[PDB]
Amino acid sequence: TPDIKLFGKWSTDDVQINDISLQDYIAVKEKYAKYLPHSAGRYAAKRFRKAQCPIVERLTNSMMMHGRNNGKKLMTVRIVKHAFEIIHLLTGENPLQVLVNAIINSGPREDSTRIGRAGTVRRQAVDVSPLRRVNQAIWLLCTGAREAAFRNIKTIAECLADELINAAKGSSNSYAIKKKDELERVAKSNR
Amino acid sequence: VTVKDVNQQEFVRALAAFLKKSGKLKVPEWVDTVKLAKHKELAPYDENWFYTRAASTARHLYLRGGAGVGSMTKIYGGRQRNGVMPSHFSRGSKSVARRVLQALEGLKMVEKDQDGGRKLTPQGQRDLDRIAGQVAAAKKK
Amino acid sequence: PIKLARVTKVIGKTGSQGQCTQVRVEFMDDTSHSTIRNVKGPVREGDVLTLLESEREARRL
Amino acid sequence: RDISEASVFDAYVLPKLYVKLHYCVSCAIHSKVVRNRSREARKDRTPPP
Amino acid sequence: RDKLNNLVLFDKATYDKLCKEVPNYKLITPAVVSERLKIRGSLARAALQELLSKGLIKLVSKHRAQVIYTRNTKG
Amino acid sequence: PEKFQHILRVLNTNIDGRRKIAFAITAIKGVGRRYAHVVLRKADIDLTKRAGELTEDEVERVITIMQNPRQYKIPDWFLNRQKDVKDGKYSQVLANGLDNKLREDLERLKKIRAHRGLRHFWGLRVRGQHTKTTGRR
Amino acid sequence: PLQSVQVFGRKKTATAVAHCKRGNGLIKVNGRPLEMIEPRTLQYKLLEPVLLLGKERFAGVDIRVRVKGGGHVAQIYAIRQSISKALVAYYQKYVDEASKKEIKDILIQYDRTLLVADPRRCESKKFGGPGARARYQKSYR
RNA sequence: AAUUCCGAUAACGAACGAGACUCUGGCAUGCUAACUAGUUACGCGACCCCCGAGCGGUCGGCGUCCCCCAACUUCUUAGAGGGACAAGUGGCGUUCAGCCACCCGAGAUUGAGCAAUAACAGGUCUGUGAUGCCCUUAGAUGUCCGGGGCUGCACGCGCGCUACACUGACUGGCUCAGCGUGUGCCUACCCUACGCCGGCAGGCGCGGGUAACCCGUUGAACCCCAUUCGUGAUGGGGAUCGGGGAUUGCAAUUAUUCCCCAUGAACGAGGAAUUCCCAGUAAGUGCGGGUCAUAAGCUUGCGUUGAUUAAGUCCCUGCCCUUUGUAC
RNA sequence: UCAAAGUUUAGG
Repeated sequence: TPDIKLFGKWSTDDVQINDISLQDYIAVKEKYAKYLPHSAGRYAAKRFRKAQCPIVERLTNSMMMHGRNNGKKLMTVRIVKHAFEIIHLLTGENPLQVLVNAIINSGPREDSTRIGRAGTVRRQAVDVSPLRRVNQAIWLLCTGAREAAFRNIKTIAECLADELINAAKGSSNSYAIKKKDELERVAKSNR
Repeated sequence: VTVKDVNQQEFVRALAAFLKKSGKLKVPEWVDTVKLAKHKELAPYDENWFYTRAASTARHLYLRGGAGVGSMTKIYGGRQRNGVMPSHFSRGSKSVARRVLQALEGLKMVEKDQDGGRKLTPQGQRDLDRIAGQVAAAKKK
Repeated sequence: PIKLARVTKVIGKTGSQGQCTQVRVEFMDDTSHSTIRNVKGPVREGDVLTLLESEREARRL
Repeated sequence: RDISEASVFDAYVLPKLYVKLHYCVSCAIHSKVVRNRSREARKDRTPPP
Repeated sequence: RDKLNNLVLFDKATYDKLCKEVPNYKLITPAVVSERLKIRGSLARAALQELLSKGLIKLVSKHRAQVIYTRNTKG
Repeated sequence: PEKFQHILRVLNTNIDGRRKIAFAITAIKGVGRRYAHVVLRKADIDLTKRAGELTEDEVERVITIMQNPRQYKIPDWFLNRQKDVKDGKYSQVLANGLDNKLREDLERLKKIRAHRGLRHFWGLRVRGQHTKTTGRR
Repeated sequence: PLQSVQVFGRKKTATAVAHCKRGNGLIKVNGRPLEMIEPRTLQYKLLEPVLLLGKERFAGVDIRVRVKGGGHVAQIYAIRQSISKALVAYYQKYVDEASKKEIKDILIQYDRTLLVADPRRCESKKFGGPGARARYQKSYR
């Protein structure tokens, strides 16, 4: 604990980012990664300030959603840690890396801006921002899990793990990874 | 080692069991029939609940002194669904708080203080602080 | 060929509603090359795009 | 620069495309070859630089 | 499409499936056991408290919402 | 455990022994979560059991308490028909009988030509609620 | 002569006043050690300074805290702030400014919260809407 | 941010508005301050019982029993001062006005209030013993009493509340707020501690309180931690409806409100459409004020939990200036 | 590097 900061249980180091681009905006570490995904964390005050927020805190925050869960954070911390446990048992390896790898294969690489185009709407394909790419990746996949975990006997944590695993693996099975592939195809149709 | 030194959830687990084993409380007639506060849909799922809330009430009296029954209804207050209207605070049941504090009166866990209201007695401080010492020495966990 | 490319100079936000930043990008494998092209999101000097195509090069939109 | 690279002929000066347009008034204004002007600024028959 | 109709019993074949199969999984949660079988959930919880007691499964976490259980603890 | 009934038929109703007993009895018209829970505590049953368990003696024990509640100390309040006009009794109506008592009370108000009866007659709201806006059926 | 240091900490309306003293490094808050407070998910928060600086830095300096106001999350960050501020104030006064300097750096690089509080505070609602900013729904047609 | 400045120049030199200002938010181990703050840590003078650790000492924990001839202001209250100025470093900018970044540390930006000219035939005569004219004036359109009505339901729209569950429900347990308000009244009565009686709504006793004194460490909710329950219109939802009981009242039926047992509707996330919002913000979440005998699904304040996304553009909707056209 | 967008008391 004094030399290195664990994430409750798991490790910060030995979490190798693949895509030089998602790197720098994925804060699984600068060196700076904390015990919890909670922190007063006034990152909203400025534009890219957002990036320095550690990705797991962001993932919790993106989980605090659909009105009934708005403001409910400790509720969501518990969900994440249980998913990380579930990812640990299911796959193995650090769940942080499984999250990082999930993030990495989930955000689009190009999208399709709605330009006006006379009046009736036809797009142009444009090529996405690394921060935006991470952001969409985070929300897509958190959202994917939520909508899985409604009306079946399956915990959010359990669903959230299974999406994160079916994301890290390019499964075309995760909501997130599938919705992304369809997004990129739409952009190709107007590239 | 005192009670503040212990995880309060597992303390009242033992205190209630201490209050069962002793077997001289005076759980009243109702128990089965009674609701517990106008809040509630249902009766308590623990059918031996009077032991538990007598325990929880005592441990409160250890921490905060001079607590009347009106104080006790406030501590066991909560949300009240009007159902289709917005919720509000309802205070706990009077009689069951009263029946508890009379039960600790007879046990001599407590004594009604100068300037009104109940406060716990040494012979009660025995039991409360003794059982903390028991819990603390359960295991290193 | 998913070529990476580093943003050298963010020019100005094009787009109908205002969104697509026009960005000039050094081309990583050989930095002599330099396309101008558009980006959805918050962009800044010193980050790396992920161009799929490598030969389109937008201008006004 | 792409064509300068991949031309055979060494150095080489390219060509240039020479077109005389003839914009009518209606179209000239639409495409903004010519803007409108204030009554004074109308009487300046120097070109813009 | 969905119409899920579950069991609430010690019904022989399922109980023998639990005693054989379930202690080999990596994820063992009552929800997961429910979807594996067609076992209710309260049933599934009770089954997974019984296998702990016996000592064929492992406890990972015992939290209010979600309990987590594992493979034997093999070697 | 216990391989027996699973489904039950009590007092014209069809209780799912699939359900847990305390909430299974509420399948009957006139017994609710409160009452059922009281009824089983005077019965002195392990109410954790599903209704599909229970000895056939036990279900008859439960019913007999439900029918004659005050003789097993289910107090005055936990009873739907109190001080009930057609002889001043205080007692819990159940089953089809509950429907029968209701209809008689409406027919009673109807026969008297009272206000409240006329509104039940006309298919309106009887408890003084505003109807310019609601109940559009 | 005793080496006493009373130091506060803030988070919305959560005044946590820590109090260091020459002793044996117990560290309890209100009247109970750090392994309650009892939002519990946020244990590592109210441990952080103890985890970072280690038991050596604390060792001989007992830290009774007191807290009131704010909510449960607010109170944790308050103490977390208070205890780490208190420590810095003990070392400033009754050690030497060089050790303080290193202590301060260790906490800041972790988080600036530890010493420097938020000025963030609850923005007032103005009429025409349920919040500060939110407006009540316009009908138009 | 700005008709804000620089700078141009048939203008010169002014007036309002904007800004300044006022209230507020956050920094002050700096100063002044305290029994209606704390006490604050001492002293522990202790009480105090085994209260606990412990053979016993010494500690750990509060409750308090404490005054004053203990010691102060860290927490508290609120005074009068300080405090940040785009001042510093680097760029960019006619090396002006300025903009960007980073140091120090709050980074010019906390959020309100106030608010010009000219309008509008905007609303208000039902706020006025502000009111002109008109009307009516004893069988009154004056006024008081009794009763009913404003709540009537084929239907159409507007702001709302509850939900459609398991990121949940219920049952226990644990555990933290901040603005307030309060009787002894302009016409008849407040806030309520503690004890008994009652399942409960409540009832009866005595007390305190014109208030940092009492209510009151306001022991709020959501949250957190053990409960079951198991995706079944289900224990989700809580409409409608029968029976009974409380309180307000001179009176409650057309159910005043509150409690209780029962009844258990649509609703399984909402078509075309359209609102609101960028930091403690939305949203969740309770509690105060108002009205108020009775009393909030409204409102106006308060805090507690606390995001996502932007940091831009004129595509839509509008607005500000210039040029322009115009049969308005 | 041009889609469609008609009308507007008698009641002062």
